[PDB]
Amino acid sequence: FLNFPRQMLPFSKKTKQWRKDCLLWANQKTFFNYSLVRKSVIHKKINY
Amino acid sequence: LMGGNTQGVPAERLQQGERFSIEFAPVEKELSRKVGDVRFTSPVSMRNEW
Amino acid sequence: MVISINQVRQLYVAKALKANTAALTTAGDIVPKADTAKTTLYFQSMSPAGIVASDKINLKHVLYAKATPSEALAHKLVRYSVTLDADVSATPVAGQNYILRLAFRQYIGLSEEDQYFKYGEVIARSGMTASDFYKKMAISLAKNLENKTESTPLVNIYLISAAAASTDVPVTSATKESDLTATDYNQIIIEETEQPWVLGMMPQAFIPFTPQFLTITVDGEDRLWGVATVVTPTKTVPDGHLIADLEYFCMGARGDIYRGMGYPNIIKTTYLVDPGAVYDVLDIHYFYTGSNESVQKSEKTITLVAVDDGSHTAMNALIGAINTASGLTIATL
Amino acid sequence: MVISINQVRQLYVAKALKANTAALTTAGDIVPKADTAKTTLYFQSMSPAGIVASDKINLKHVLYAKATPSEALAHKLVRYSVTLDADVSATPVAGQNYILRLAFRQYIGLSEEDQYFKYGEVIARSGMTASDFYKKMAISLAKNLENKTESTPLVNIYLISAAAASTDVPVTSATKESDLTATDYNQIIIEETEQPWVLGMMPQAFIPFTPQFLTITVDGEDRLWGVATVVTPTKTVPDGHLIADLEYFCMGARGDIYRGMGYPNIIKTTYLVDPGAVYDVLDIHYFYTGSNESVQKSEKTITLVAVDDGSHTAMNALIGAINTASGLTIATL
Amino acid sequence: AFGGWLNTQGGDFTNGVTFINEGGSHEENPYQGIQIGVDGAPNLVEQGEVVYDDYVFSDRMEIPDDIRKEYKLRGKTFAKAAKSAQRESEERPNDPLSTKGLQAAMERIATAQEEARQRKEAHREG
Amino acid sequence: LLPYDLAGNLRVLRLYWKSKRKILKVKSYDPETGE
Amino acid sequence: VLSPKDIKYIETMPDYIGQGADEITVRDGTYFFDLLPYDLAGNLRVLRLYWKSKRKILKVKSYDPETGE
Amino acid sequence: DDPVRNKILHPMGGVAFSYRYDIWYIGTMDQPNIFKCKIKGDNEYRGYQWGIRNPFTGQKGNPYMSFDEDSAVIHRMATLGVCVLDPTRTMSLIPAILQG
Repeated sequence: FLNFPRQMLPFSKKTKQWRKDCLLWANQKTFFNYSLVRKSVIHKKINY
Repeated sequence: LMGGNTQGVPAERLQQGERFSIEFAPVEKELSRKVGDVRFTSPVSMRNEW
Repeated sequence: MVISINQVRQLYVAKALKANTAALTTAGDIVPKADTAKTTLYFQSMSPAGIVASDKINLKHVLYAKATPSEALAHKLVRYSVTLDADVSATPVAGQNYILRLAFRQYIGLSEEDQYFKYGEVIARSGMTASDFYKKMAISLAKNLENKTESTPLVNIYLISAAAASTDVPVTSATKESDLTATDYNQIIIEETEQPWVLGMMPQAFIPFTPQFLTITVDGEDRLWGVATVVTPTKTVPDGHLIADLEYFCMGARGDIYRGMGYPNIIKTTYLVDPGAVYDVLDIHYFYTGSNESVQKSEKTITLVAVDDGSHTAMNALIGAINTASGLTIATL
Repeated sequence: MVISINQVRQLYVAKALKANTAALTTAGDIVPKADTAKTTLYFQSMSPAGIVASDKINLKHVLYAKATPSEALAHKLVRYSVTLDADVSATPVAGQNYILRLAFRQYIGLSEEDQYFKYGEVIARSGMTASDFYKKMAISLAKNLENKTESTPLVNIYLISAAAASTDVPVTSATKESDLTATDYNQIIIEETEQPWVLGMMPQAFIPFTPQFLTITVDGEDRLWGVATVVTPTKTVPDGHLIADLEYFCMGARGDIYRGMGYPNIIKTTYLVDPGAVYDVLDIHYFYTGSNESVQKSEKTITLVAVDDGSHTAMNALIGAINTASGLTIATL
Repeated sequence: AFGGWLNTQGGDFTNGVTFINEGGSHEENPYQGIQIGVDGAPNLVEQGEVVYDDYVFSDRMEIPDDIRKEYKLRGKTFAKAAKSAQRESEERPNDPLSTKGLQAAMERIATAQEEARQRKEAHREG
Repeated sequence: LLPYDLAGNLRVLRLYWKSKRKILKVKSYDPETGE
Repeated sequence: VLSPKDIKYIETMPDYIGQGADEITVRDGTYFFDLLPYDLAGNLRVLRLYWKSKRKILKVKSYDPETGE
Repeated sequence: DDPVRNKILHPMGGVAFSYRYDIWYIGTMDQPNIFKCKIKGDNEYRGYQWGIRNPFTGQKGNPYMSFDEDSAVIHRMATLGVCVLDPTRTMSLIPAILQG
């Protein structure tokens, strides 16, 4: 994979491995966000 | 020289008084680096009285 | 370059001649073999990946065998010697606009309905002589034609000094009139040039031309100012770009017809003709007639090329090896 | 072939040294140009379609400039001395099957998981001497490996007699028992072979192997049969096919990036390296710094290649020409 | 579905003109039309005709020049002349002036088509 | 990275995303009225 | 109102970024390295322009049929 | 038996690592003897520095530039180890031609 797997698909091509390739991407490339209206996690953890 | 010149520019084209003018600033397609600049100007004032 | 065949035409490069089948060691060698009864002729040649034979030429069924030298396949570049027309005025009259129009005719596209017209312009002065005319004229033709920013060269412009009378004065766009210090000019020679050449994809062709003149008013009569005659040619295009295109086509009869098409998935044939050398060509035309009712002939030919340096030492050895092996009467050029 | 680059690599072929730009006449010429203030080094090289220069090397920004001989880029075809292990039996044991396994490792694909296994076999008999054994197994190893119908050349297999002990007699699929007439054979030499090479599409890559023996019973014990020791190689492939592929890659940096993709429609680049000669390599590796807070290095390299004639005269003239114009301590090899 | 409608901003806005397409002619359809209404019970329309205020502009007819210079039509057909009088109002269906400009122009082509029907009936019966 | 905890727990990653789906807007003339 | 060409532009876009404040890495396990159409969060520049154009209209004087007004 | 990493061949054919006998688990231990030590929280830092374009994330136009060249480098790094609590609960048998 490169990005999130192609969402502009017909419904029949959203097979068992297309959904798993989407979910395996969230396992790997979803830890670092430039959130626009949230603080950092290390900033919030210090507050608690 | 840029435009494919493999014979050279004559010595008459490199004299005193010859004005030179900017066209553009080309780079590669691959691993490009910074070129070019931007020019400005200033206004002067005039005067009258009563 | 796609050429015409009566039927199939095979080209074999004779870069070296040996006398035995076990002597072929380098790519390009050839031997003419036959029987002792003179009933067949064939050439065993060394391809870069093995020894190859030719077809078996029946020595009762040869039609013609002629050898062509290198100077017969050299394209003579035509020249047009432009002079001022003597009956109009041998000197330029003051105040008239002297325009010459070069009429090209196969500018792109074979038809003559694709044309191209390049111009040269001179307005004469009161003190302009005839020798000062051709200086200002050829400086204007090479200004329009031989600009470096063009696609291709079309013709070459040459001045002639009558003191030398045989040595061209070449005029390009980078020359001024300060370089042309001669005061005795008698003509302008316009000569066509060699077009580019990419083997198989672009054949060797040329753009012909004929200069035409516009009328000037000398004495109330709108007469054309000049005359353009064709002198004998002195520059010739070599034979190298014609024989490399002749091997490239006839290496699809022995080899593969799919040249380069699906680019990683091809076979490439290696060509043994250097396009920077002149060549001599040997053509053996023959046929095949079968036994009983297949009496129709398959009129086919085998071409052999051998590089020559001035005196044709290699082709006269190639002709000399065949006539002692086959029994032909091929002319030694 | 495709190589690794340190952000660029561009190659120039040094076919001549002309000492100025006005003497560049034939294709492939080289002048190393620099000024009096030794700050810029560049190479006005005559391409087949005009004069072209390189990127201008700042001589305060060179990193290494090392020239390599042509003996340092020759792949030595490894050999193996296959003999009888005298510990098991000095003579062939008269009832056993004597089998030797060759375990090839790059097969038709690169990884060491693509393998290929070939075998040689001799039934040993009573009264068969060791020289009658190596005469019988080098034939059986040649009939499987030096065959005419295999897909790719795998190994070259020789015999070594005890009298000469330096020259190798080649054994192939056509050699009979009567051709190898000697009674003092003491080893079987298994040598690598140069694989076929195609310009730009099929790189120079080799097939390694390991001669492994099979177990033959002696006094009940299943003792491994032989010993194979890596003797020093005596045949090397030349540098002709690495530099011929090296001009094919680095011409795409200065020119068209694709090579034949769509063949009515390509820009045919003319190459200057003969693939049948050995060549020296000179690599000037440098960079480009600015004057800012963003300064550091865009790393580059320029490869110059001159022909090797045995004592490296055409390369050392280039090094002797760069050393005076630029003032670098490039070691004359 | 683009026929006289402005499907923008999640909403479906019409100017009143119904571009009755996708069916075919009267004789090509199984039903012989689109059967837009049963209100005459077989109220049958074809692929070319357009409807404004339950009035059908026919695509079979043509525009005579005597009623082209008067009533000021632009198209070659009465359907194509009603398809050009609605070009301004098809992009601004909530405009007060354009819904006045559309209602005024549709009554003209109504009086242009009805004059063509009576002059044809006088020609055939005469 | 780590499927387990040191209290013997299981890392359960719920992901929710907005995929794109193809729908068709159909314009149907009703047979009774014309609306 | 979006065409399927215009959905293909929306689909091919940034949707992941990477760590942020040769890179020297500091802070141990939490390693820290030391008018444009996307937002480095996976967003799209919706620029919307509202403007008052000019429209040619007509004021028309007509007469009521029943009374002459 | 992987011949890409295992390069020494055995005299009886095959790679030399094939003839190595390993008894990983001897009895039960009431806790994992062999386990893969991973740091809690150390997800691998996917890290790109780039210039005006980013070919990986697909970003045209960069507000914060690291430098001025058309480049995009990936830097990823992982802190990792393993632990064998009782190496006496594990008996191995290695060929000596691997030279220890």
